[PDB]
Amino acid sequence: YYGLKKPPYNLDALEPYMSQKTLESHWGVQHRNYLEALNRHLSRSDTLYGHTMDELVKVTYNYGNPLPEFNDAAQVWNHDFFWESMQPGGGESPTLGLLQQIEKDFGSFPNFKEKFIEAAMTLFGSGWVWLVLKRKEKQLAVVKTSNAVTPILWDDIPIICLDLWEHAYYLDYKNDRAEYVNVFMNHLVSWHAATARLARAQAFVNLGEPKIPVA
Amino acid sequence: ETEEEARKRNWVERGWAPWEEILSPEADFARKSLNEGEEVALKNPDTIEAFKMLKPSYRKKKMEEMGLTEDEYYARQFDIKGEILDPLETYWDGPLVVRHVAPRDWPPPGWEVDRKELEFIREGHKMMAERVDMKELDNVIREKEGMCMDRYKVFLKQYQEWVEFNKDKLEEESYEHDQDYHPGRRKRGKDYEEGMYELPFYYPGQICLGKVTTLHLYQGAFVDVGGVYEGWVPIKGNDWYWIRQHIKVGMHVMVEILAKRDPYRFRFPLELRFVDPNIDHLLFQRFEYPPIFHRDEDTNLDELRRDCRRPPFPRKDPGVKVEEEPLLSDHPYVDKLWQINVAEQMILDDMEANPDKYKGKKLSELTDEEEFDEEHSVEYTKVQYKKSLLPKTILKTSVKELDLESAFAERQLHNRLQKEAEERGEDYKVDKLRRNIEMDEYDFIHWRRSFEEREALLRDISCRQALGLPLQEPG
Amino acid sequence: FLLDEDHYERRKNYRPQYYSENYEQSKNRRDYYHYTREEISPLWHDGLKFLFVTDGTLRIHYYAPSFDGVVVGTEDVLITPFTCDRTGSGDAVVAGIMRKLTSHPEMYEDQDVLERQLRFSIAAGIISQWTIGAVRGFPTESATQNLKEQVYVPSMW
Amino acid sequence: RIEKPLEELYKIRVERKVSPERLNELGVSRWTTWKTGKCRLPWDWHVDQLVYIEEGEVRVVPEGSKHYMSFKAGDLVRYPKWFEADLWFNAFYQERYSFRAYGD
Repeated sequence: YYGLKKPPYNLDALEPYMSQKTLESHWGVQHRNYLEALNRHLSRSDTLYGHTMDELVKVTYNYGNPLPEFNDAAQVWNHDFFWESMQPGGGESPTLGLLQQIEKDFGSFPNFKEKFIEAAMTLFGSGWVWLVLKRKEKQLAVVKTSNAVTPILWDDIPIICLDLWEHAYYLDYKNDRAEYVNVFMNHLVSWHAATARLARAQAFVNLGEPKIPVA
Repeated sequence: ETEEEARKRNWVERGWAPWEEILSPEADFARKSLNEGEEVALKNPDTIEAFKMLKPSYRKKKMEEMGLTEDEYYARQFDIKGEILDPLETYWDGPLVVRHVAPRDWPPPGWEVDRKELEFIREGHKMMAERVDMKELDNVIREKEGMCMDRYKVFLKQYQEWVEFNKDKLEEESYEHDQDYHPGRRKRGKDYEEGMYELPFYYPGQICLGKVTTLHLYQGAFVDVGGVYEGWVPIKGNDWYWIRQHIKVGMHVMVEILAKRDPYRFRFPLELRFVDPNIDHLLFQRFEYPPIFHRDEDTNLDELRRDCRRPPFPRKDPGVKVEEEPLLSDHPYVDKLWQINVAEQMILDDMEANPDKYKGKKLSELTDEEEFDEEHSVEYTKVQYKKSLLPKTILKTSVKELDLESAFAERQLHNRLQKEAEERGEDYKVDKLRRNIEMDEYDFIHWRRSFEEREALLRDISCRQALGLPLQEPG
Repeated sequence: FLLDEDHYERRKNYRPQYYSENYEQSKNRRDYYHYTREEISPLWHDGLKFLFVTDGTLRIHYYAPSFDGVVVGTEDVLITPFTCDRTGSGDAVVAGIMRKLTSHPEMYEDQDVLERQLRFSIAAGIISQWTIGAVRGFPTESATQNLKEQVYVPSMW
Repeated sequence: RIEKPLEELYKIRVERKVSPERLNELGVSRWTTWKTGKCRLPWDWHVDQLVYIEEGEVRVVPEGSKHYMSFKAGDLVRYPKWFEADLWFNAFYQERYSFRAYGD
């Protein structure tokens, strides 16, 4: 039934940047409502109860034709990722491991920051922005998705996700995404979480060179 | 290029790997004596040894002077040659605090269980969300008993009855579908030891331990987890050149389930990754799609793909938009109305214009003349046009499907008008009868279907372009 | 036919789904199955002294009260494709078996002598297929011995 | 072993024996009608179609299949996008269809 996964910090941890009421509404009401709808939908079907969360997301989204299940499940997964993609008083420069990959694939941290801001600004409507790995090419890339679409659906491992829905930044920032995205990239991202996710993704994607024998 | 990148090309692309060859002493001498020349004195060291080792009595002298007795001098030629890697070391990431919850895919489809019992069980799944700190982990109760596992106990009772009932059925089916035994198949027959776990006992997320009982060069390592179905860690190609120096037969390892699959369709139903040791830094070639079974029972190749969730067979792009196109106006039933209408007039004009042919014209209740069957119509008849024999159409339209009463009254009404119009000369306005009105009506109904289907595409194309969903189905 | 036609026809036409077993199974040669003494048991009784199963002239399986085995032979009718007629070869095989049984009375309890003397019958059966007519071309003893010595290695004969 | 019904394989969601409360919320009354007899209609749906067969049968066969599904009065078939079926009609058949795009 996938009970609520608590964020790794209290609802007032990010008060100077994300208001306590914003955390109470985003997680207490919205995420809980999505999960409750998913629970009601899971009660009926029994072939969807035997599916993992990733399998449920990947199956209820058909090959382009979502069932009356994709929205709620994908929203629940995306919000889990979003909550786990922060840390109190975090941000700033990255740490070892991730920095070399970003520099190799993007060029420098400021380059990544500019590309992330630009790709967040070029979204219309409600959606999410992502920094994900890419299989079959092994390269970090900034990607964009609309509504409740996730980069998982085409064999991409998400590493960082940012909510661009208007229901996130309206209690304190009203009608501008510049302040919201700048605050997220400055004092809200969790390079520890991104590093952990990249380390886990290293199991399924090999970012390295083989040890060829001299022979 | 040089032999540092060109050699690299063979490994990464063409799968080259310097697998060691176990040459017999007769074949060993050939490789170490053909470098010098055709027929020259053999003065090269390590070549005289090969020549001197052709005598078995000298091999006995060599081994005994080094020792190792027998049965070990034979086994020392199979050793890996080259860069012998330093041995594995497996760290961890903290305590292995675990829950004990029933697998989600319970009960199996077809099995019947009281839903109230499961509604109590399913609360265990909903509890796999809270996290645990090192605080409250120092408060280990440490009393060896009094474990509050209750929902898992209920699942064990239900699972235990399931095993004792369907075991005979399951073993019979495995003897029916799969002919021979391969790792990843049902452990049937003499190899079935009572007490093995079944497939429903497993689920992704669980961390297991087992022994490595089989290494396959093209499939990976098969670890006996403890069930009727073995595990499968996908390792292929030349990755085994380094991995084989870490994983050996009989090793006890700790694994985690990534995904369990249907044993009937997918070849290896259990997929695992090595948690102890960790060889994630050595794996480079990975399976894009899990292996499956292509059985004779699968008659349609477009149902097989939906079973395994594989991309369909691509079709060459026609290039047309399929958005602006002639709307369909034909109707399937019209091609039978043409046969029905023709049969009416073929019998009518042979009944009223020539009434004496069939004495009485009782078309209000007329019965059939010849026995008719629905599933035969081969009417082509080799119709000749004074040139050659080319097929035409004269098909069977037995009166069972024929409604003569409607046309019987109508033709007399039309025949009255033509005989009364010879005098005054009024234009005989007869162009459409009852059947020919149904032809245009049914073509109108099919037009409405094709009208809205093209109408809904206008909104559908716009929606899938404002968001990003595909327009043409993948592949 | 006397034991089970369907079972012994399904067993003959069988190839493994994955991998062979020894190596000979990986060559798809002909099936020369040597029936075990527990399969021919329903056709066995106390008074029996010998059971012979002939797969043409190719092989002869012999079963005795205390031992059993198979004698290996060959055939060739394409050596003379225009004057080949298999009719009457089984009679020659049986006649050679009887002749060697009566000539050598020690074949009953000596497996080596039994195997050595059972190749004469195979040679006779091979020769009998090289001519048209059952009684026209039955082989002579000297011709049978000549073919036995020409086909079989000196160690066997 | 039960093979997965061809009904669900293509993700066709059928509601056999529809209750009357369901229909009024869905408004099947204002749906364009379609009818036929002994027929065989091959179609290549580009849009989702909600069907309310009123009398008859369909015996739908997907393209290339050697099996068939079957339907009758009181169904709510949901033939999906990009489907390629081979509807084989026998006797009279009536229906109400309400082609639907992304949403609702």
